[PDB]
Order: sequence, then structure tokens, then C-alpha cells
Amino acid sequence: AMANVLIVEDEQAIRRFLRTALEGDGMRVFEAETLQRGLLEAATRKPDLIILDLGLPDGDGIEFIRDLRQWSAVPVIVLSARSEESDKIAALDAGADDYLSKPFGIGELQARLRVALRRHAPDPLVKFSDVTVDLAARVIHRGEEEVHLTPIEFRLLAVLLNNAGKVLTQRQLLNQVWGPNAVEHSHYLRIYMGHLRQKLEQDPARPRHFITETGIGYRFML
Amino acid sequence: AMANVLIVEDEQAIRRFLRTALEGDGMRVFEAETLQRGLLEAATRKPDLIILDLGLPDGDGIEFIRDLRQWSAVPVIVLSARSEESDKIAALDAGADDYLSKPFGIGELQARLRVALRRHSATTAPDPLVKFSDVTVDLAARVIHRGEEEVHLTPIEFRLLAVLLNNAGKVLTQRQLLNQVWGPNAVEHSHYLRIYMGHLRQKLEQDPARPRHFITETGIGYRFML
DNA sequence: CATTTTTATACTTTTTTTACACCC
DNA sequence: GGGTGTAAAAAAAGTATAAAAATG
Repeated sequence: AMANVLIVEDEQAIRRFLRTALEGDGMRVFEAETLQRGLLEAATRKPDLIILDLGLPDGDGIEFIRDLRQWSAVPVIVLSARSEESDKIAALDAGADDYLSKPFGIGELQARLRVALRRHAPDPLVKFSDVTVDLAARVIHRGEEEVHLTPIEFRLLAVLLNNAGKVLTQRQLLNQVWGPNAVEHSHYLRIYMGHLRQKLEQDPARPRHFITETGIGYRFML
Repeated sequence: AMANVLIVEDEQAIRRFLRTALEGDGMRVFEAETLQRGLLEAATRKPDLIILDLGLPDGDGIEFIRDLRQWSAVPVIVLSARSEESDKIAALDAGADDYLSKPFGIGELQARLRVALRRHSATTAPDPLVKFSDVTVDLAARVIHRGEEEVHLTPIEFRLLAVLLNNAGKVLTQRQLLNQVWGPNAVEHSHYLRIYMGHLRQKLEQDPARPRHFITETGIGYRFML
């Protein structure tokens, strides 16, 4: 039916204008003013498309794109005040699908929106032990009943699974789960790795899928 | 592992530019000088991506896109010297996946190519392995195998093995490698190297007493083979 | 209230130290 | 005998888990 579009934008005027324009084209519109709320709404609302303004202060748009790409393949169209090539390349390599420099023609945006939308196999499941993981749907089934992970736990699991077979350093896991401002706190990582092992391993005391690489970091297997 | 990009372009300057851009980050280039030739090769050569210049004189590029879209869903990125948005909208509605207007940089072009290609051509190619005897080493994944089984190395052992692997055949002095494994403060502690090379030897060699890959250069340092 | 962060303590791995055999 | 290879300790660094305090 109607396409669900999530708009992460801090400027009120642009939010209203875009809401008018996109609702006029027959799309259900959701907005977020911050990146964290935008990620939250991305998880809960499951939009078919995300418009993201890089001019958001509270965090980093690239960080948003990466965090989102840890589990979601939803098309992301970025709008920006800058038109510097380095920013385009960075955003696109982070996982963005398109880039527009402000100001732009609304018709062009509608066009690229249609292009992004019309590009749409079931979700890849990761199976190990008796656990079934669906990253795209953010659901995990141990055995046959759903097991609940907290936001940090799920992000950690997503990072580990996306790098299946490869060991990740504590710096990497911390940077990708908590962020750049908390890379000295390896104990966070120990604790939450503990949570994951507790919830998912058949024997939390002796892991067979969430392996400790002593002195380095951690690694998911199978 | 190569991406087959077909460029539809007649002007030699832009074609040169596109060739340097495409060969820039490891791709293969098919060329077509007319729209008809473009369709023909689009079918016969099965490109992973088509870069199409709308500046082509032989006909309408948008109708090229419409004709192509009747039997192919290959990504097409459209180039243009104009920037009138109606042309953009027409091209995108026609079936194009992206639209670049002058002036386009080589970097942004390459980036957008990567974007258009990572939808289908993304299959996660296995990490490159370093092999000798029945030992397998994945530097990226930080995992070592010996036979079917997995061999665990401690961090220092791994740093050492990595440095040795990077310098296969070359003779390393104890000083310059102590400066690379431990650091610039244990440069005289040449006893650590002995016991730890002993660890690499008994962990990896078939006969740890008679090393085939971890050879010692008495007086100067060590040297790794294979 | 669920969740994250701080706090405290038992535990395991790795590094360094220190020891005794080697060998042309 | 200077330079080199196994083995075992003592020392240092790193890890697991619980549980209370803080966050919003």
C-alpha cells in the first residue's frame, strides 16, 4: 500500500515542507529530530525509505548510517548543505543510496524516491546451535520461542554476526556498539558479551559460538 | 571477481575519463559508440552496469533506457552536461538508477558506481589466505588453521607471525623486528624472540626441531620462508 | 520499570622472569 | 663460549560473573 518514509531532520520548516510534499505523493510520513530517535523509529516503524539530513548536531549522520546498516538494508537518501565531494563519498560508502545537495528541486527528490522504492528474496537467517536470528526483522528465536535482547545486546549481536568468523578487537566492538566516546571501557564489552552468552549459548560457561580472543577481543562462529 | 561495466559514449575525452575512472578501482570496460551498439552489447555481453551518455547524437537516450528496460534490469547510471531537472526526472522515471550532471568528479563517480554495484555484485568474497604446508593464515580474520583443526596464537605470537609473513624470504635483524613486535624498549631482550619463535615452531612446523619455514640467521636475526 | 553503568571479587590466560641443556 | 633452543616457575595483564547504584 502506501510507502512508509522516515525523515530524520532537525529543521522544522524542512520537516513540514517534506511532510506536505511526500504525503501529497501518497506516502505515510514519520519524522525524527535527533539521530537516536531516528534509529529508534527506524527499528519500530520499519520504514520502506529513510530521508536523512546530515546537518544534525546531536550526533554524526555517518554514524547513524552505519548503526542502521548493522541490521537494515532500507534505502537511505541523504540531504546536505555541503556539496563537498569527500562528504558525498563518505556518506555513500557508509551505506547511503543517494545524495542531494541543498537546495534541490522537490521533483528530483520525488524521482529519486520512486527510483529507490521500486527496487525491492526473504530475510537471510543466521542459524547456530538452536538459535535462529533474523537481523532485518530484529527478531531472535531460541528453539521455537522469541528471546528478547536489549538495544545494546542486539547491536553487539548484529556487529558480531555481520563479521562472522572474524575476530573483532575491543576497540572495534566498543566503537561500533557504544560509539567513539567510549572505547576505553572494555568492561562494558565483557559484561554484555556475558549477557549474550547467557541468553544464547547452550553452556554460557563454555561458549561454542561466542568465543573470547584473549588480549584482543571477541569472535562469532558458525 | 571483476565487474563488467559497459560505457555508451562516442566522445573520446569523456570516454578516456570514464576509462581512467573505471580502471581506477579495479573494473573491466566494454565500450559502445552508438545506442544500437549499446543495446546489442547490453544483451550479448551481460554487463553488471551501464554508464550511458545522454549527449550521444545518434538518438534519444531516454528511449534507449525504455527500450533496454523491456528485457533487462541492469543498473544504468546516466551522465549529462545539462542540469535541467526535467531531464533528470525523465531519465529516472524511464528506468535509470542514477543521474550525474556536470561537473562530476572521478571520486563521486566511483562511489556511485560502488553503490549501484553492491546490490547484486555483493557476494562477500572470502578473505585472502596465506598458505604453507598445511597451515592457513587469515590476517584479516585473525584465524589460523593447521589441517582441519584451528591453531590458537597469543597476541605477540600473532604480531610476530604477521611481520614474518609480510617479509617472506627477506632477512630480518633482531633489532628491527623487536622494534615491530614488542616495541622500542625491549630492543636488547633477544631472549623473548627465542622462546616465542619456539612457540611458532612447535605450533606450526611438522618438525619443530628441524624448521622448514622459520629459519634462524645466526648473528643477525631470523628469516621466514613460504 | 527495563536497561545501562558502576562496583567488587574470583578467576584465567599471557608475558616475563629464571632456570638448566645444546651444538658446530 | 657467544649465541641459541625447551621447560618450568613467578609476575602481570586480562577475563567472567554477580549485584548494587544510576539512568531516564
